[PDB]
Parts: sequence; C-alpha cells; structure tokens
Amino acid sequence: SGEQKMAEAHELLKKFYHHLLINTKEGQEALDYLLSRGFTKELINEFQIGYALDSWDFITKFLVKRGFSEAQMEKAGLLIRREDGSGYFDRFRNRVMFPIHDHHGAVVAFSGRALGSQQPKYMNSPETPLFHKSKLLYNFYKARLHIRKQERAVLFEGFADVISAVSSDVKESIATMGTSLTDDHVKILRRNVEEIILCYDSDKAGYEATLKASELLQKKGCKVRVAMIPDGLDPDDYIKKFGGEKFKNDIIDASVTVMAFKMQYFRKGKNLSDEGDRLAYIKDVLKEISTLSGSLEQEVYVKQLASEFSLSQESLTEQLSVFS
Repeated sequence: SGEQKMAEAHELLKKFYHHLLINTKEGQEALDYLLSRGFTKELINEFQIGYALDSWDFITKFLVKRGFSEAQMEKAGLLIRREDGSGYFDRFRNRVMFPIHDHHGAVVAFSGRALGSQQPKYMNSPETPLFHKSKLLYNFYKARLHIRKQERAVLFEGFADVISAVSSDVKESIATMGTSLTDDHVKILRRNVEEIILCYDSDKAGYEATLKASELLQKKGCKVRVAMIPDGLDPDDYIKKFGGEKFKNDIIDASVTVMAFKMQYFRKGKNLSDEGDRLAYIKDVLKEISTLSGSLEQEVYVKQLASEFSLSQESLTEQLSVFS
C-alpha cells in the first residue's frame, strides 16, 4: 500500500524529470551536454532520460503538494532526511536522470549523473522496498526479447555502457547497478539464454569482476565469453573512439573463451622474460587448464603454451597431471 505510493511517485517523476530536460531552460545545460556526448533525442526519448533541477526542495515540495508523505518518499529513496531532523530535501539535484525499470517496465529507482562536482558522480537510489540491485538487471525489460532473438546476452556494469551498446545496435545488453553479479541475476539470465558475454572495464577491478562473474555463470551451465577492450579503455570509451559498428563487430562478436581471457589476465604484473615469472604464469595457467572437462579442451590450451614458449608438451603435460 505504501509501496504503491512509492511506485506512483517514480512513474510520475520519470515523466516530469523528462519534461524538465526537454521543455525548460534549466534543462538546456543538461540537454546540450547530453547531445555533445553522443546522445540523440531518439535515445533521450527512448530511455526517457530526464533532469533534476539544481534545487534542494523543488521535488520535495512537488511531491508534498501532490499528497505524498515525505517519510514514504524517503523510504522510496527519492528524498533524504536532514541529519538534524528539521525536514527533507531532494536526493537528486542537478543530475541527468536515468530511470531504472524493473523486469516488467515499472520504474523503481533512478541513477543521476552529476552535472558538476557533487559526489558521487553517479548517484543511485539506495535499497528501497521497490529497488533491490541484487535482483534487477538494468535494461532487462527492454532487452529480454532481443536476448532471445540473438540467443545471447551482453552483460555490462552500470547503465552508461548499456546505453552506448544499444546505440551500437547491441540491444541484448543489460547491466548490474552498483553491485557484482549475484546468484539471483544468474538464475534470471539462465532462464532466458545460454550464452553470456561479459564486457567490463579493462582496469584491474574490471578484470577481477570479469573473473568472478564468469565463475558464477559457468557453475550454472551458462556458456560464457569475454569481450576484451584493448589498451586501457572501458566500453563507452571504445565506442566513442572507434564507433559502435567496430565495437559490435570486433569486440562483442570476437569475444573469447573464459580460458583465453584467464590466459591474458594472468599475464598482468608478470615479466615473462624473467624465468621465475615465466614459470609461475605457465603453472598458473596449467592449474586452470586442469579444471577443464576433457583432454581435447585441455590439449587445445596446452598447445598455445607449448607454442608461445617453445616448451615440449610432454613437460607441460607432466606438470598438468600434478595439479589433477
């Protein structure tokens, strides 16, 4: 009953935030800045992007005038209570507003991109009775039927990368919102598709998240591949530098196995010209190879090691047996 109040406010605010972006003077600085970073108004209306004015109480007064309890709206994640107990203010101020739809198309939260210095850069609704990030996959309600048509899903972190991908014609794109992939997410993904492509940031945190996401996904029978962004780029940086078509064609459609990805990951921080690092890398890769099913799959990757380092397969195989 109170949850229905929080839902109706979110539906209303999506329309209004969008209205302020498209139809007011204040919205201009955000609208122009959006267009200047690749947004088309086809995208703005498609994702119903909006703008929250740079005020403390504009939406607080807006909701109270319309009969909404401030404390409900605080439980909804829309307002914050003054630490000193004097009242309530707008959680989302001077941000570009991205609505977060649950898997049936109902708005349950927002993500706001700071225009300016306020922190965080990206502010998200907290846990509310409506919004549980451990079960929601951003863009899933729009992506579901593309995931089934393409027989694959492309999994990002954060909404920004998803919108760049959709723009790049990867409509089977979804993301986690401020959280690692969870078992609830894997159960939803598995019900809908077998193939999953991870496309994460290429910094050290992204690499650990890729490794962790793919262990959860493989345990449940998902066929997993890894999109690998070259240099030190995140997906959106690639899309802007080279364009959506190259991203789709040479990144998403050339994604590699989990084992091929580990074989790159395990290289970082190692000097493969140093005998100790060279050996540790090899042994680390053979330990992963030993968890693969079947000699054929194992042999495929043992052969890359034999070839890249000019080592006999006999001694790589002898070391493999140790681990198994």
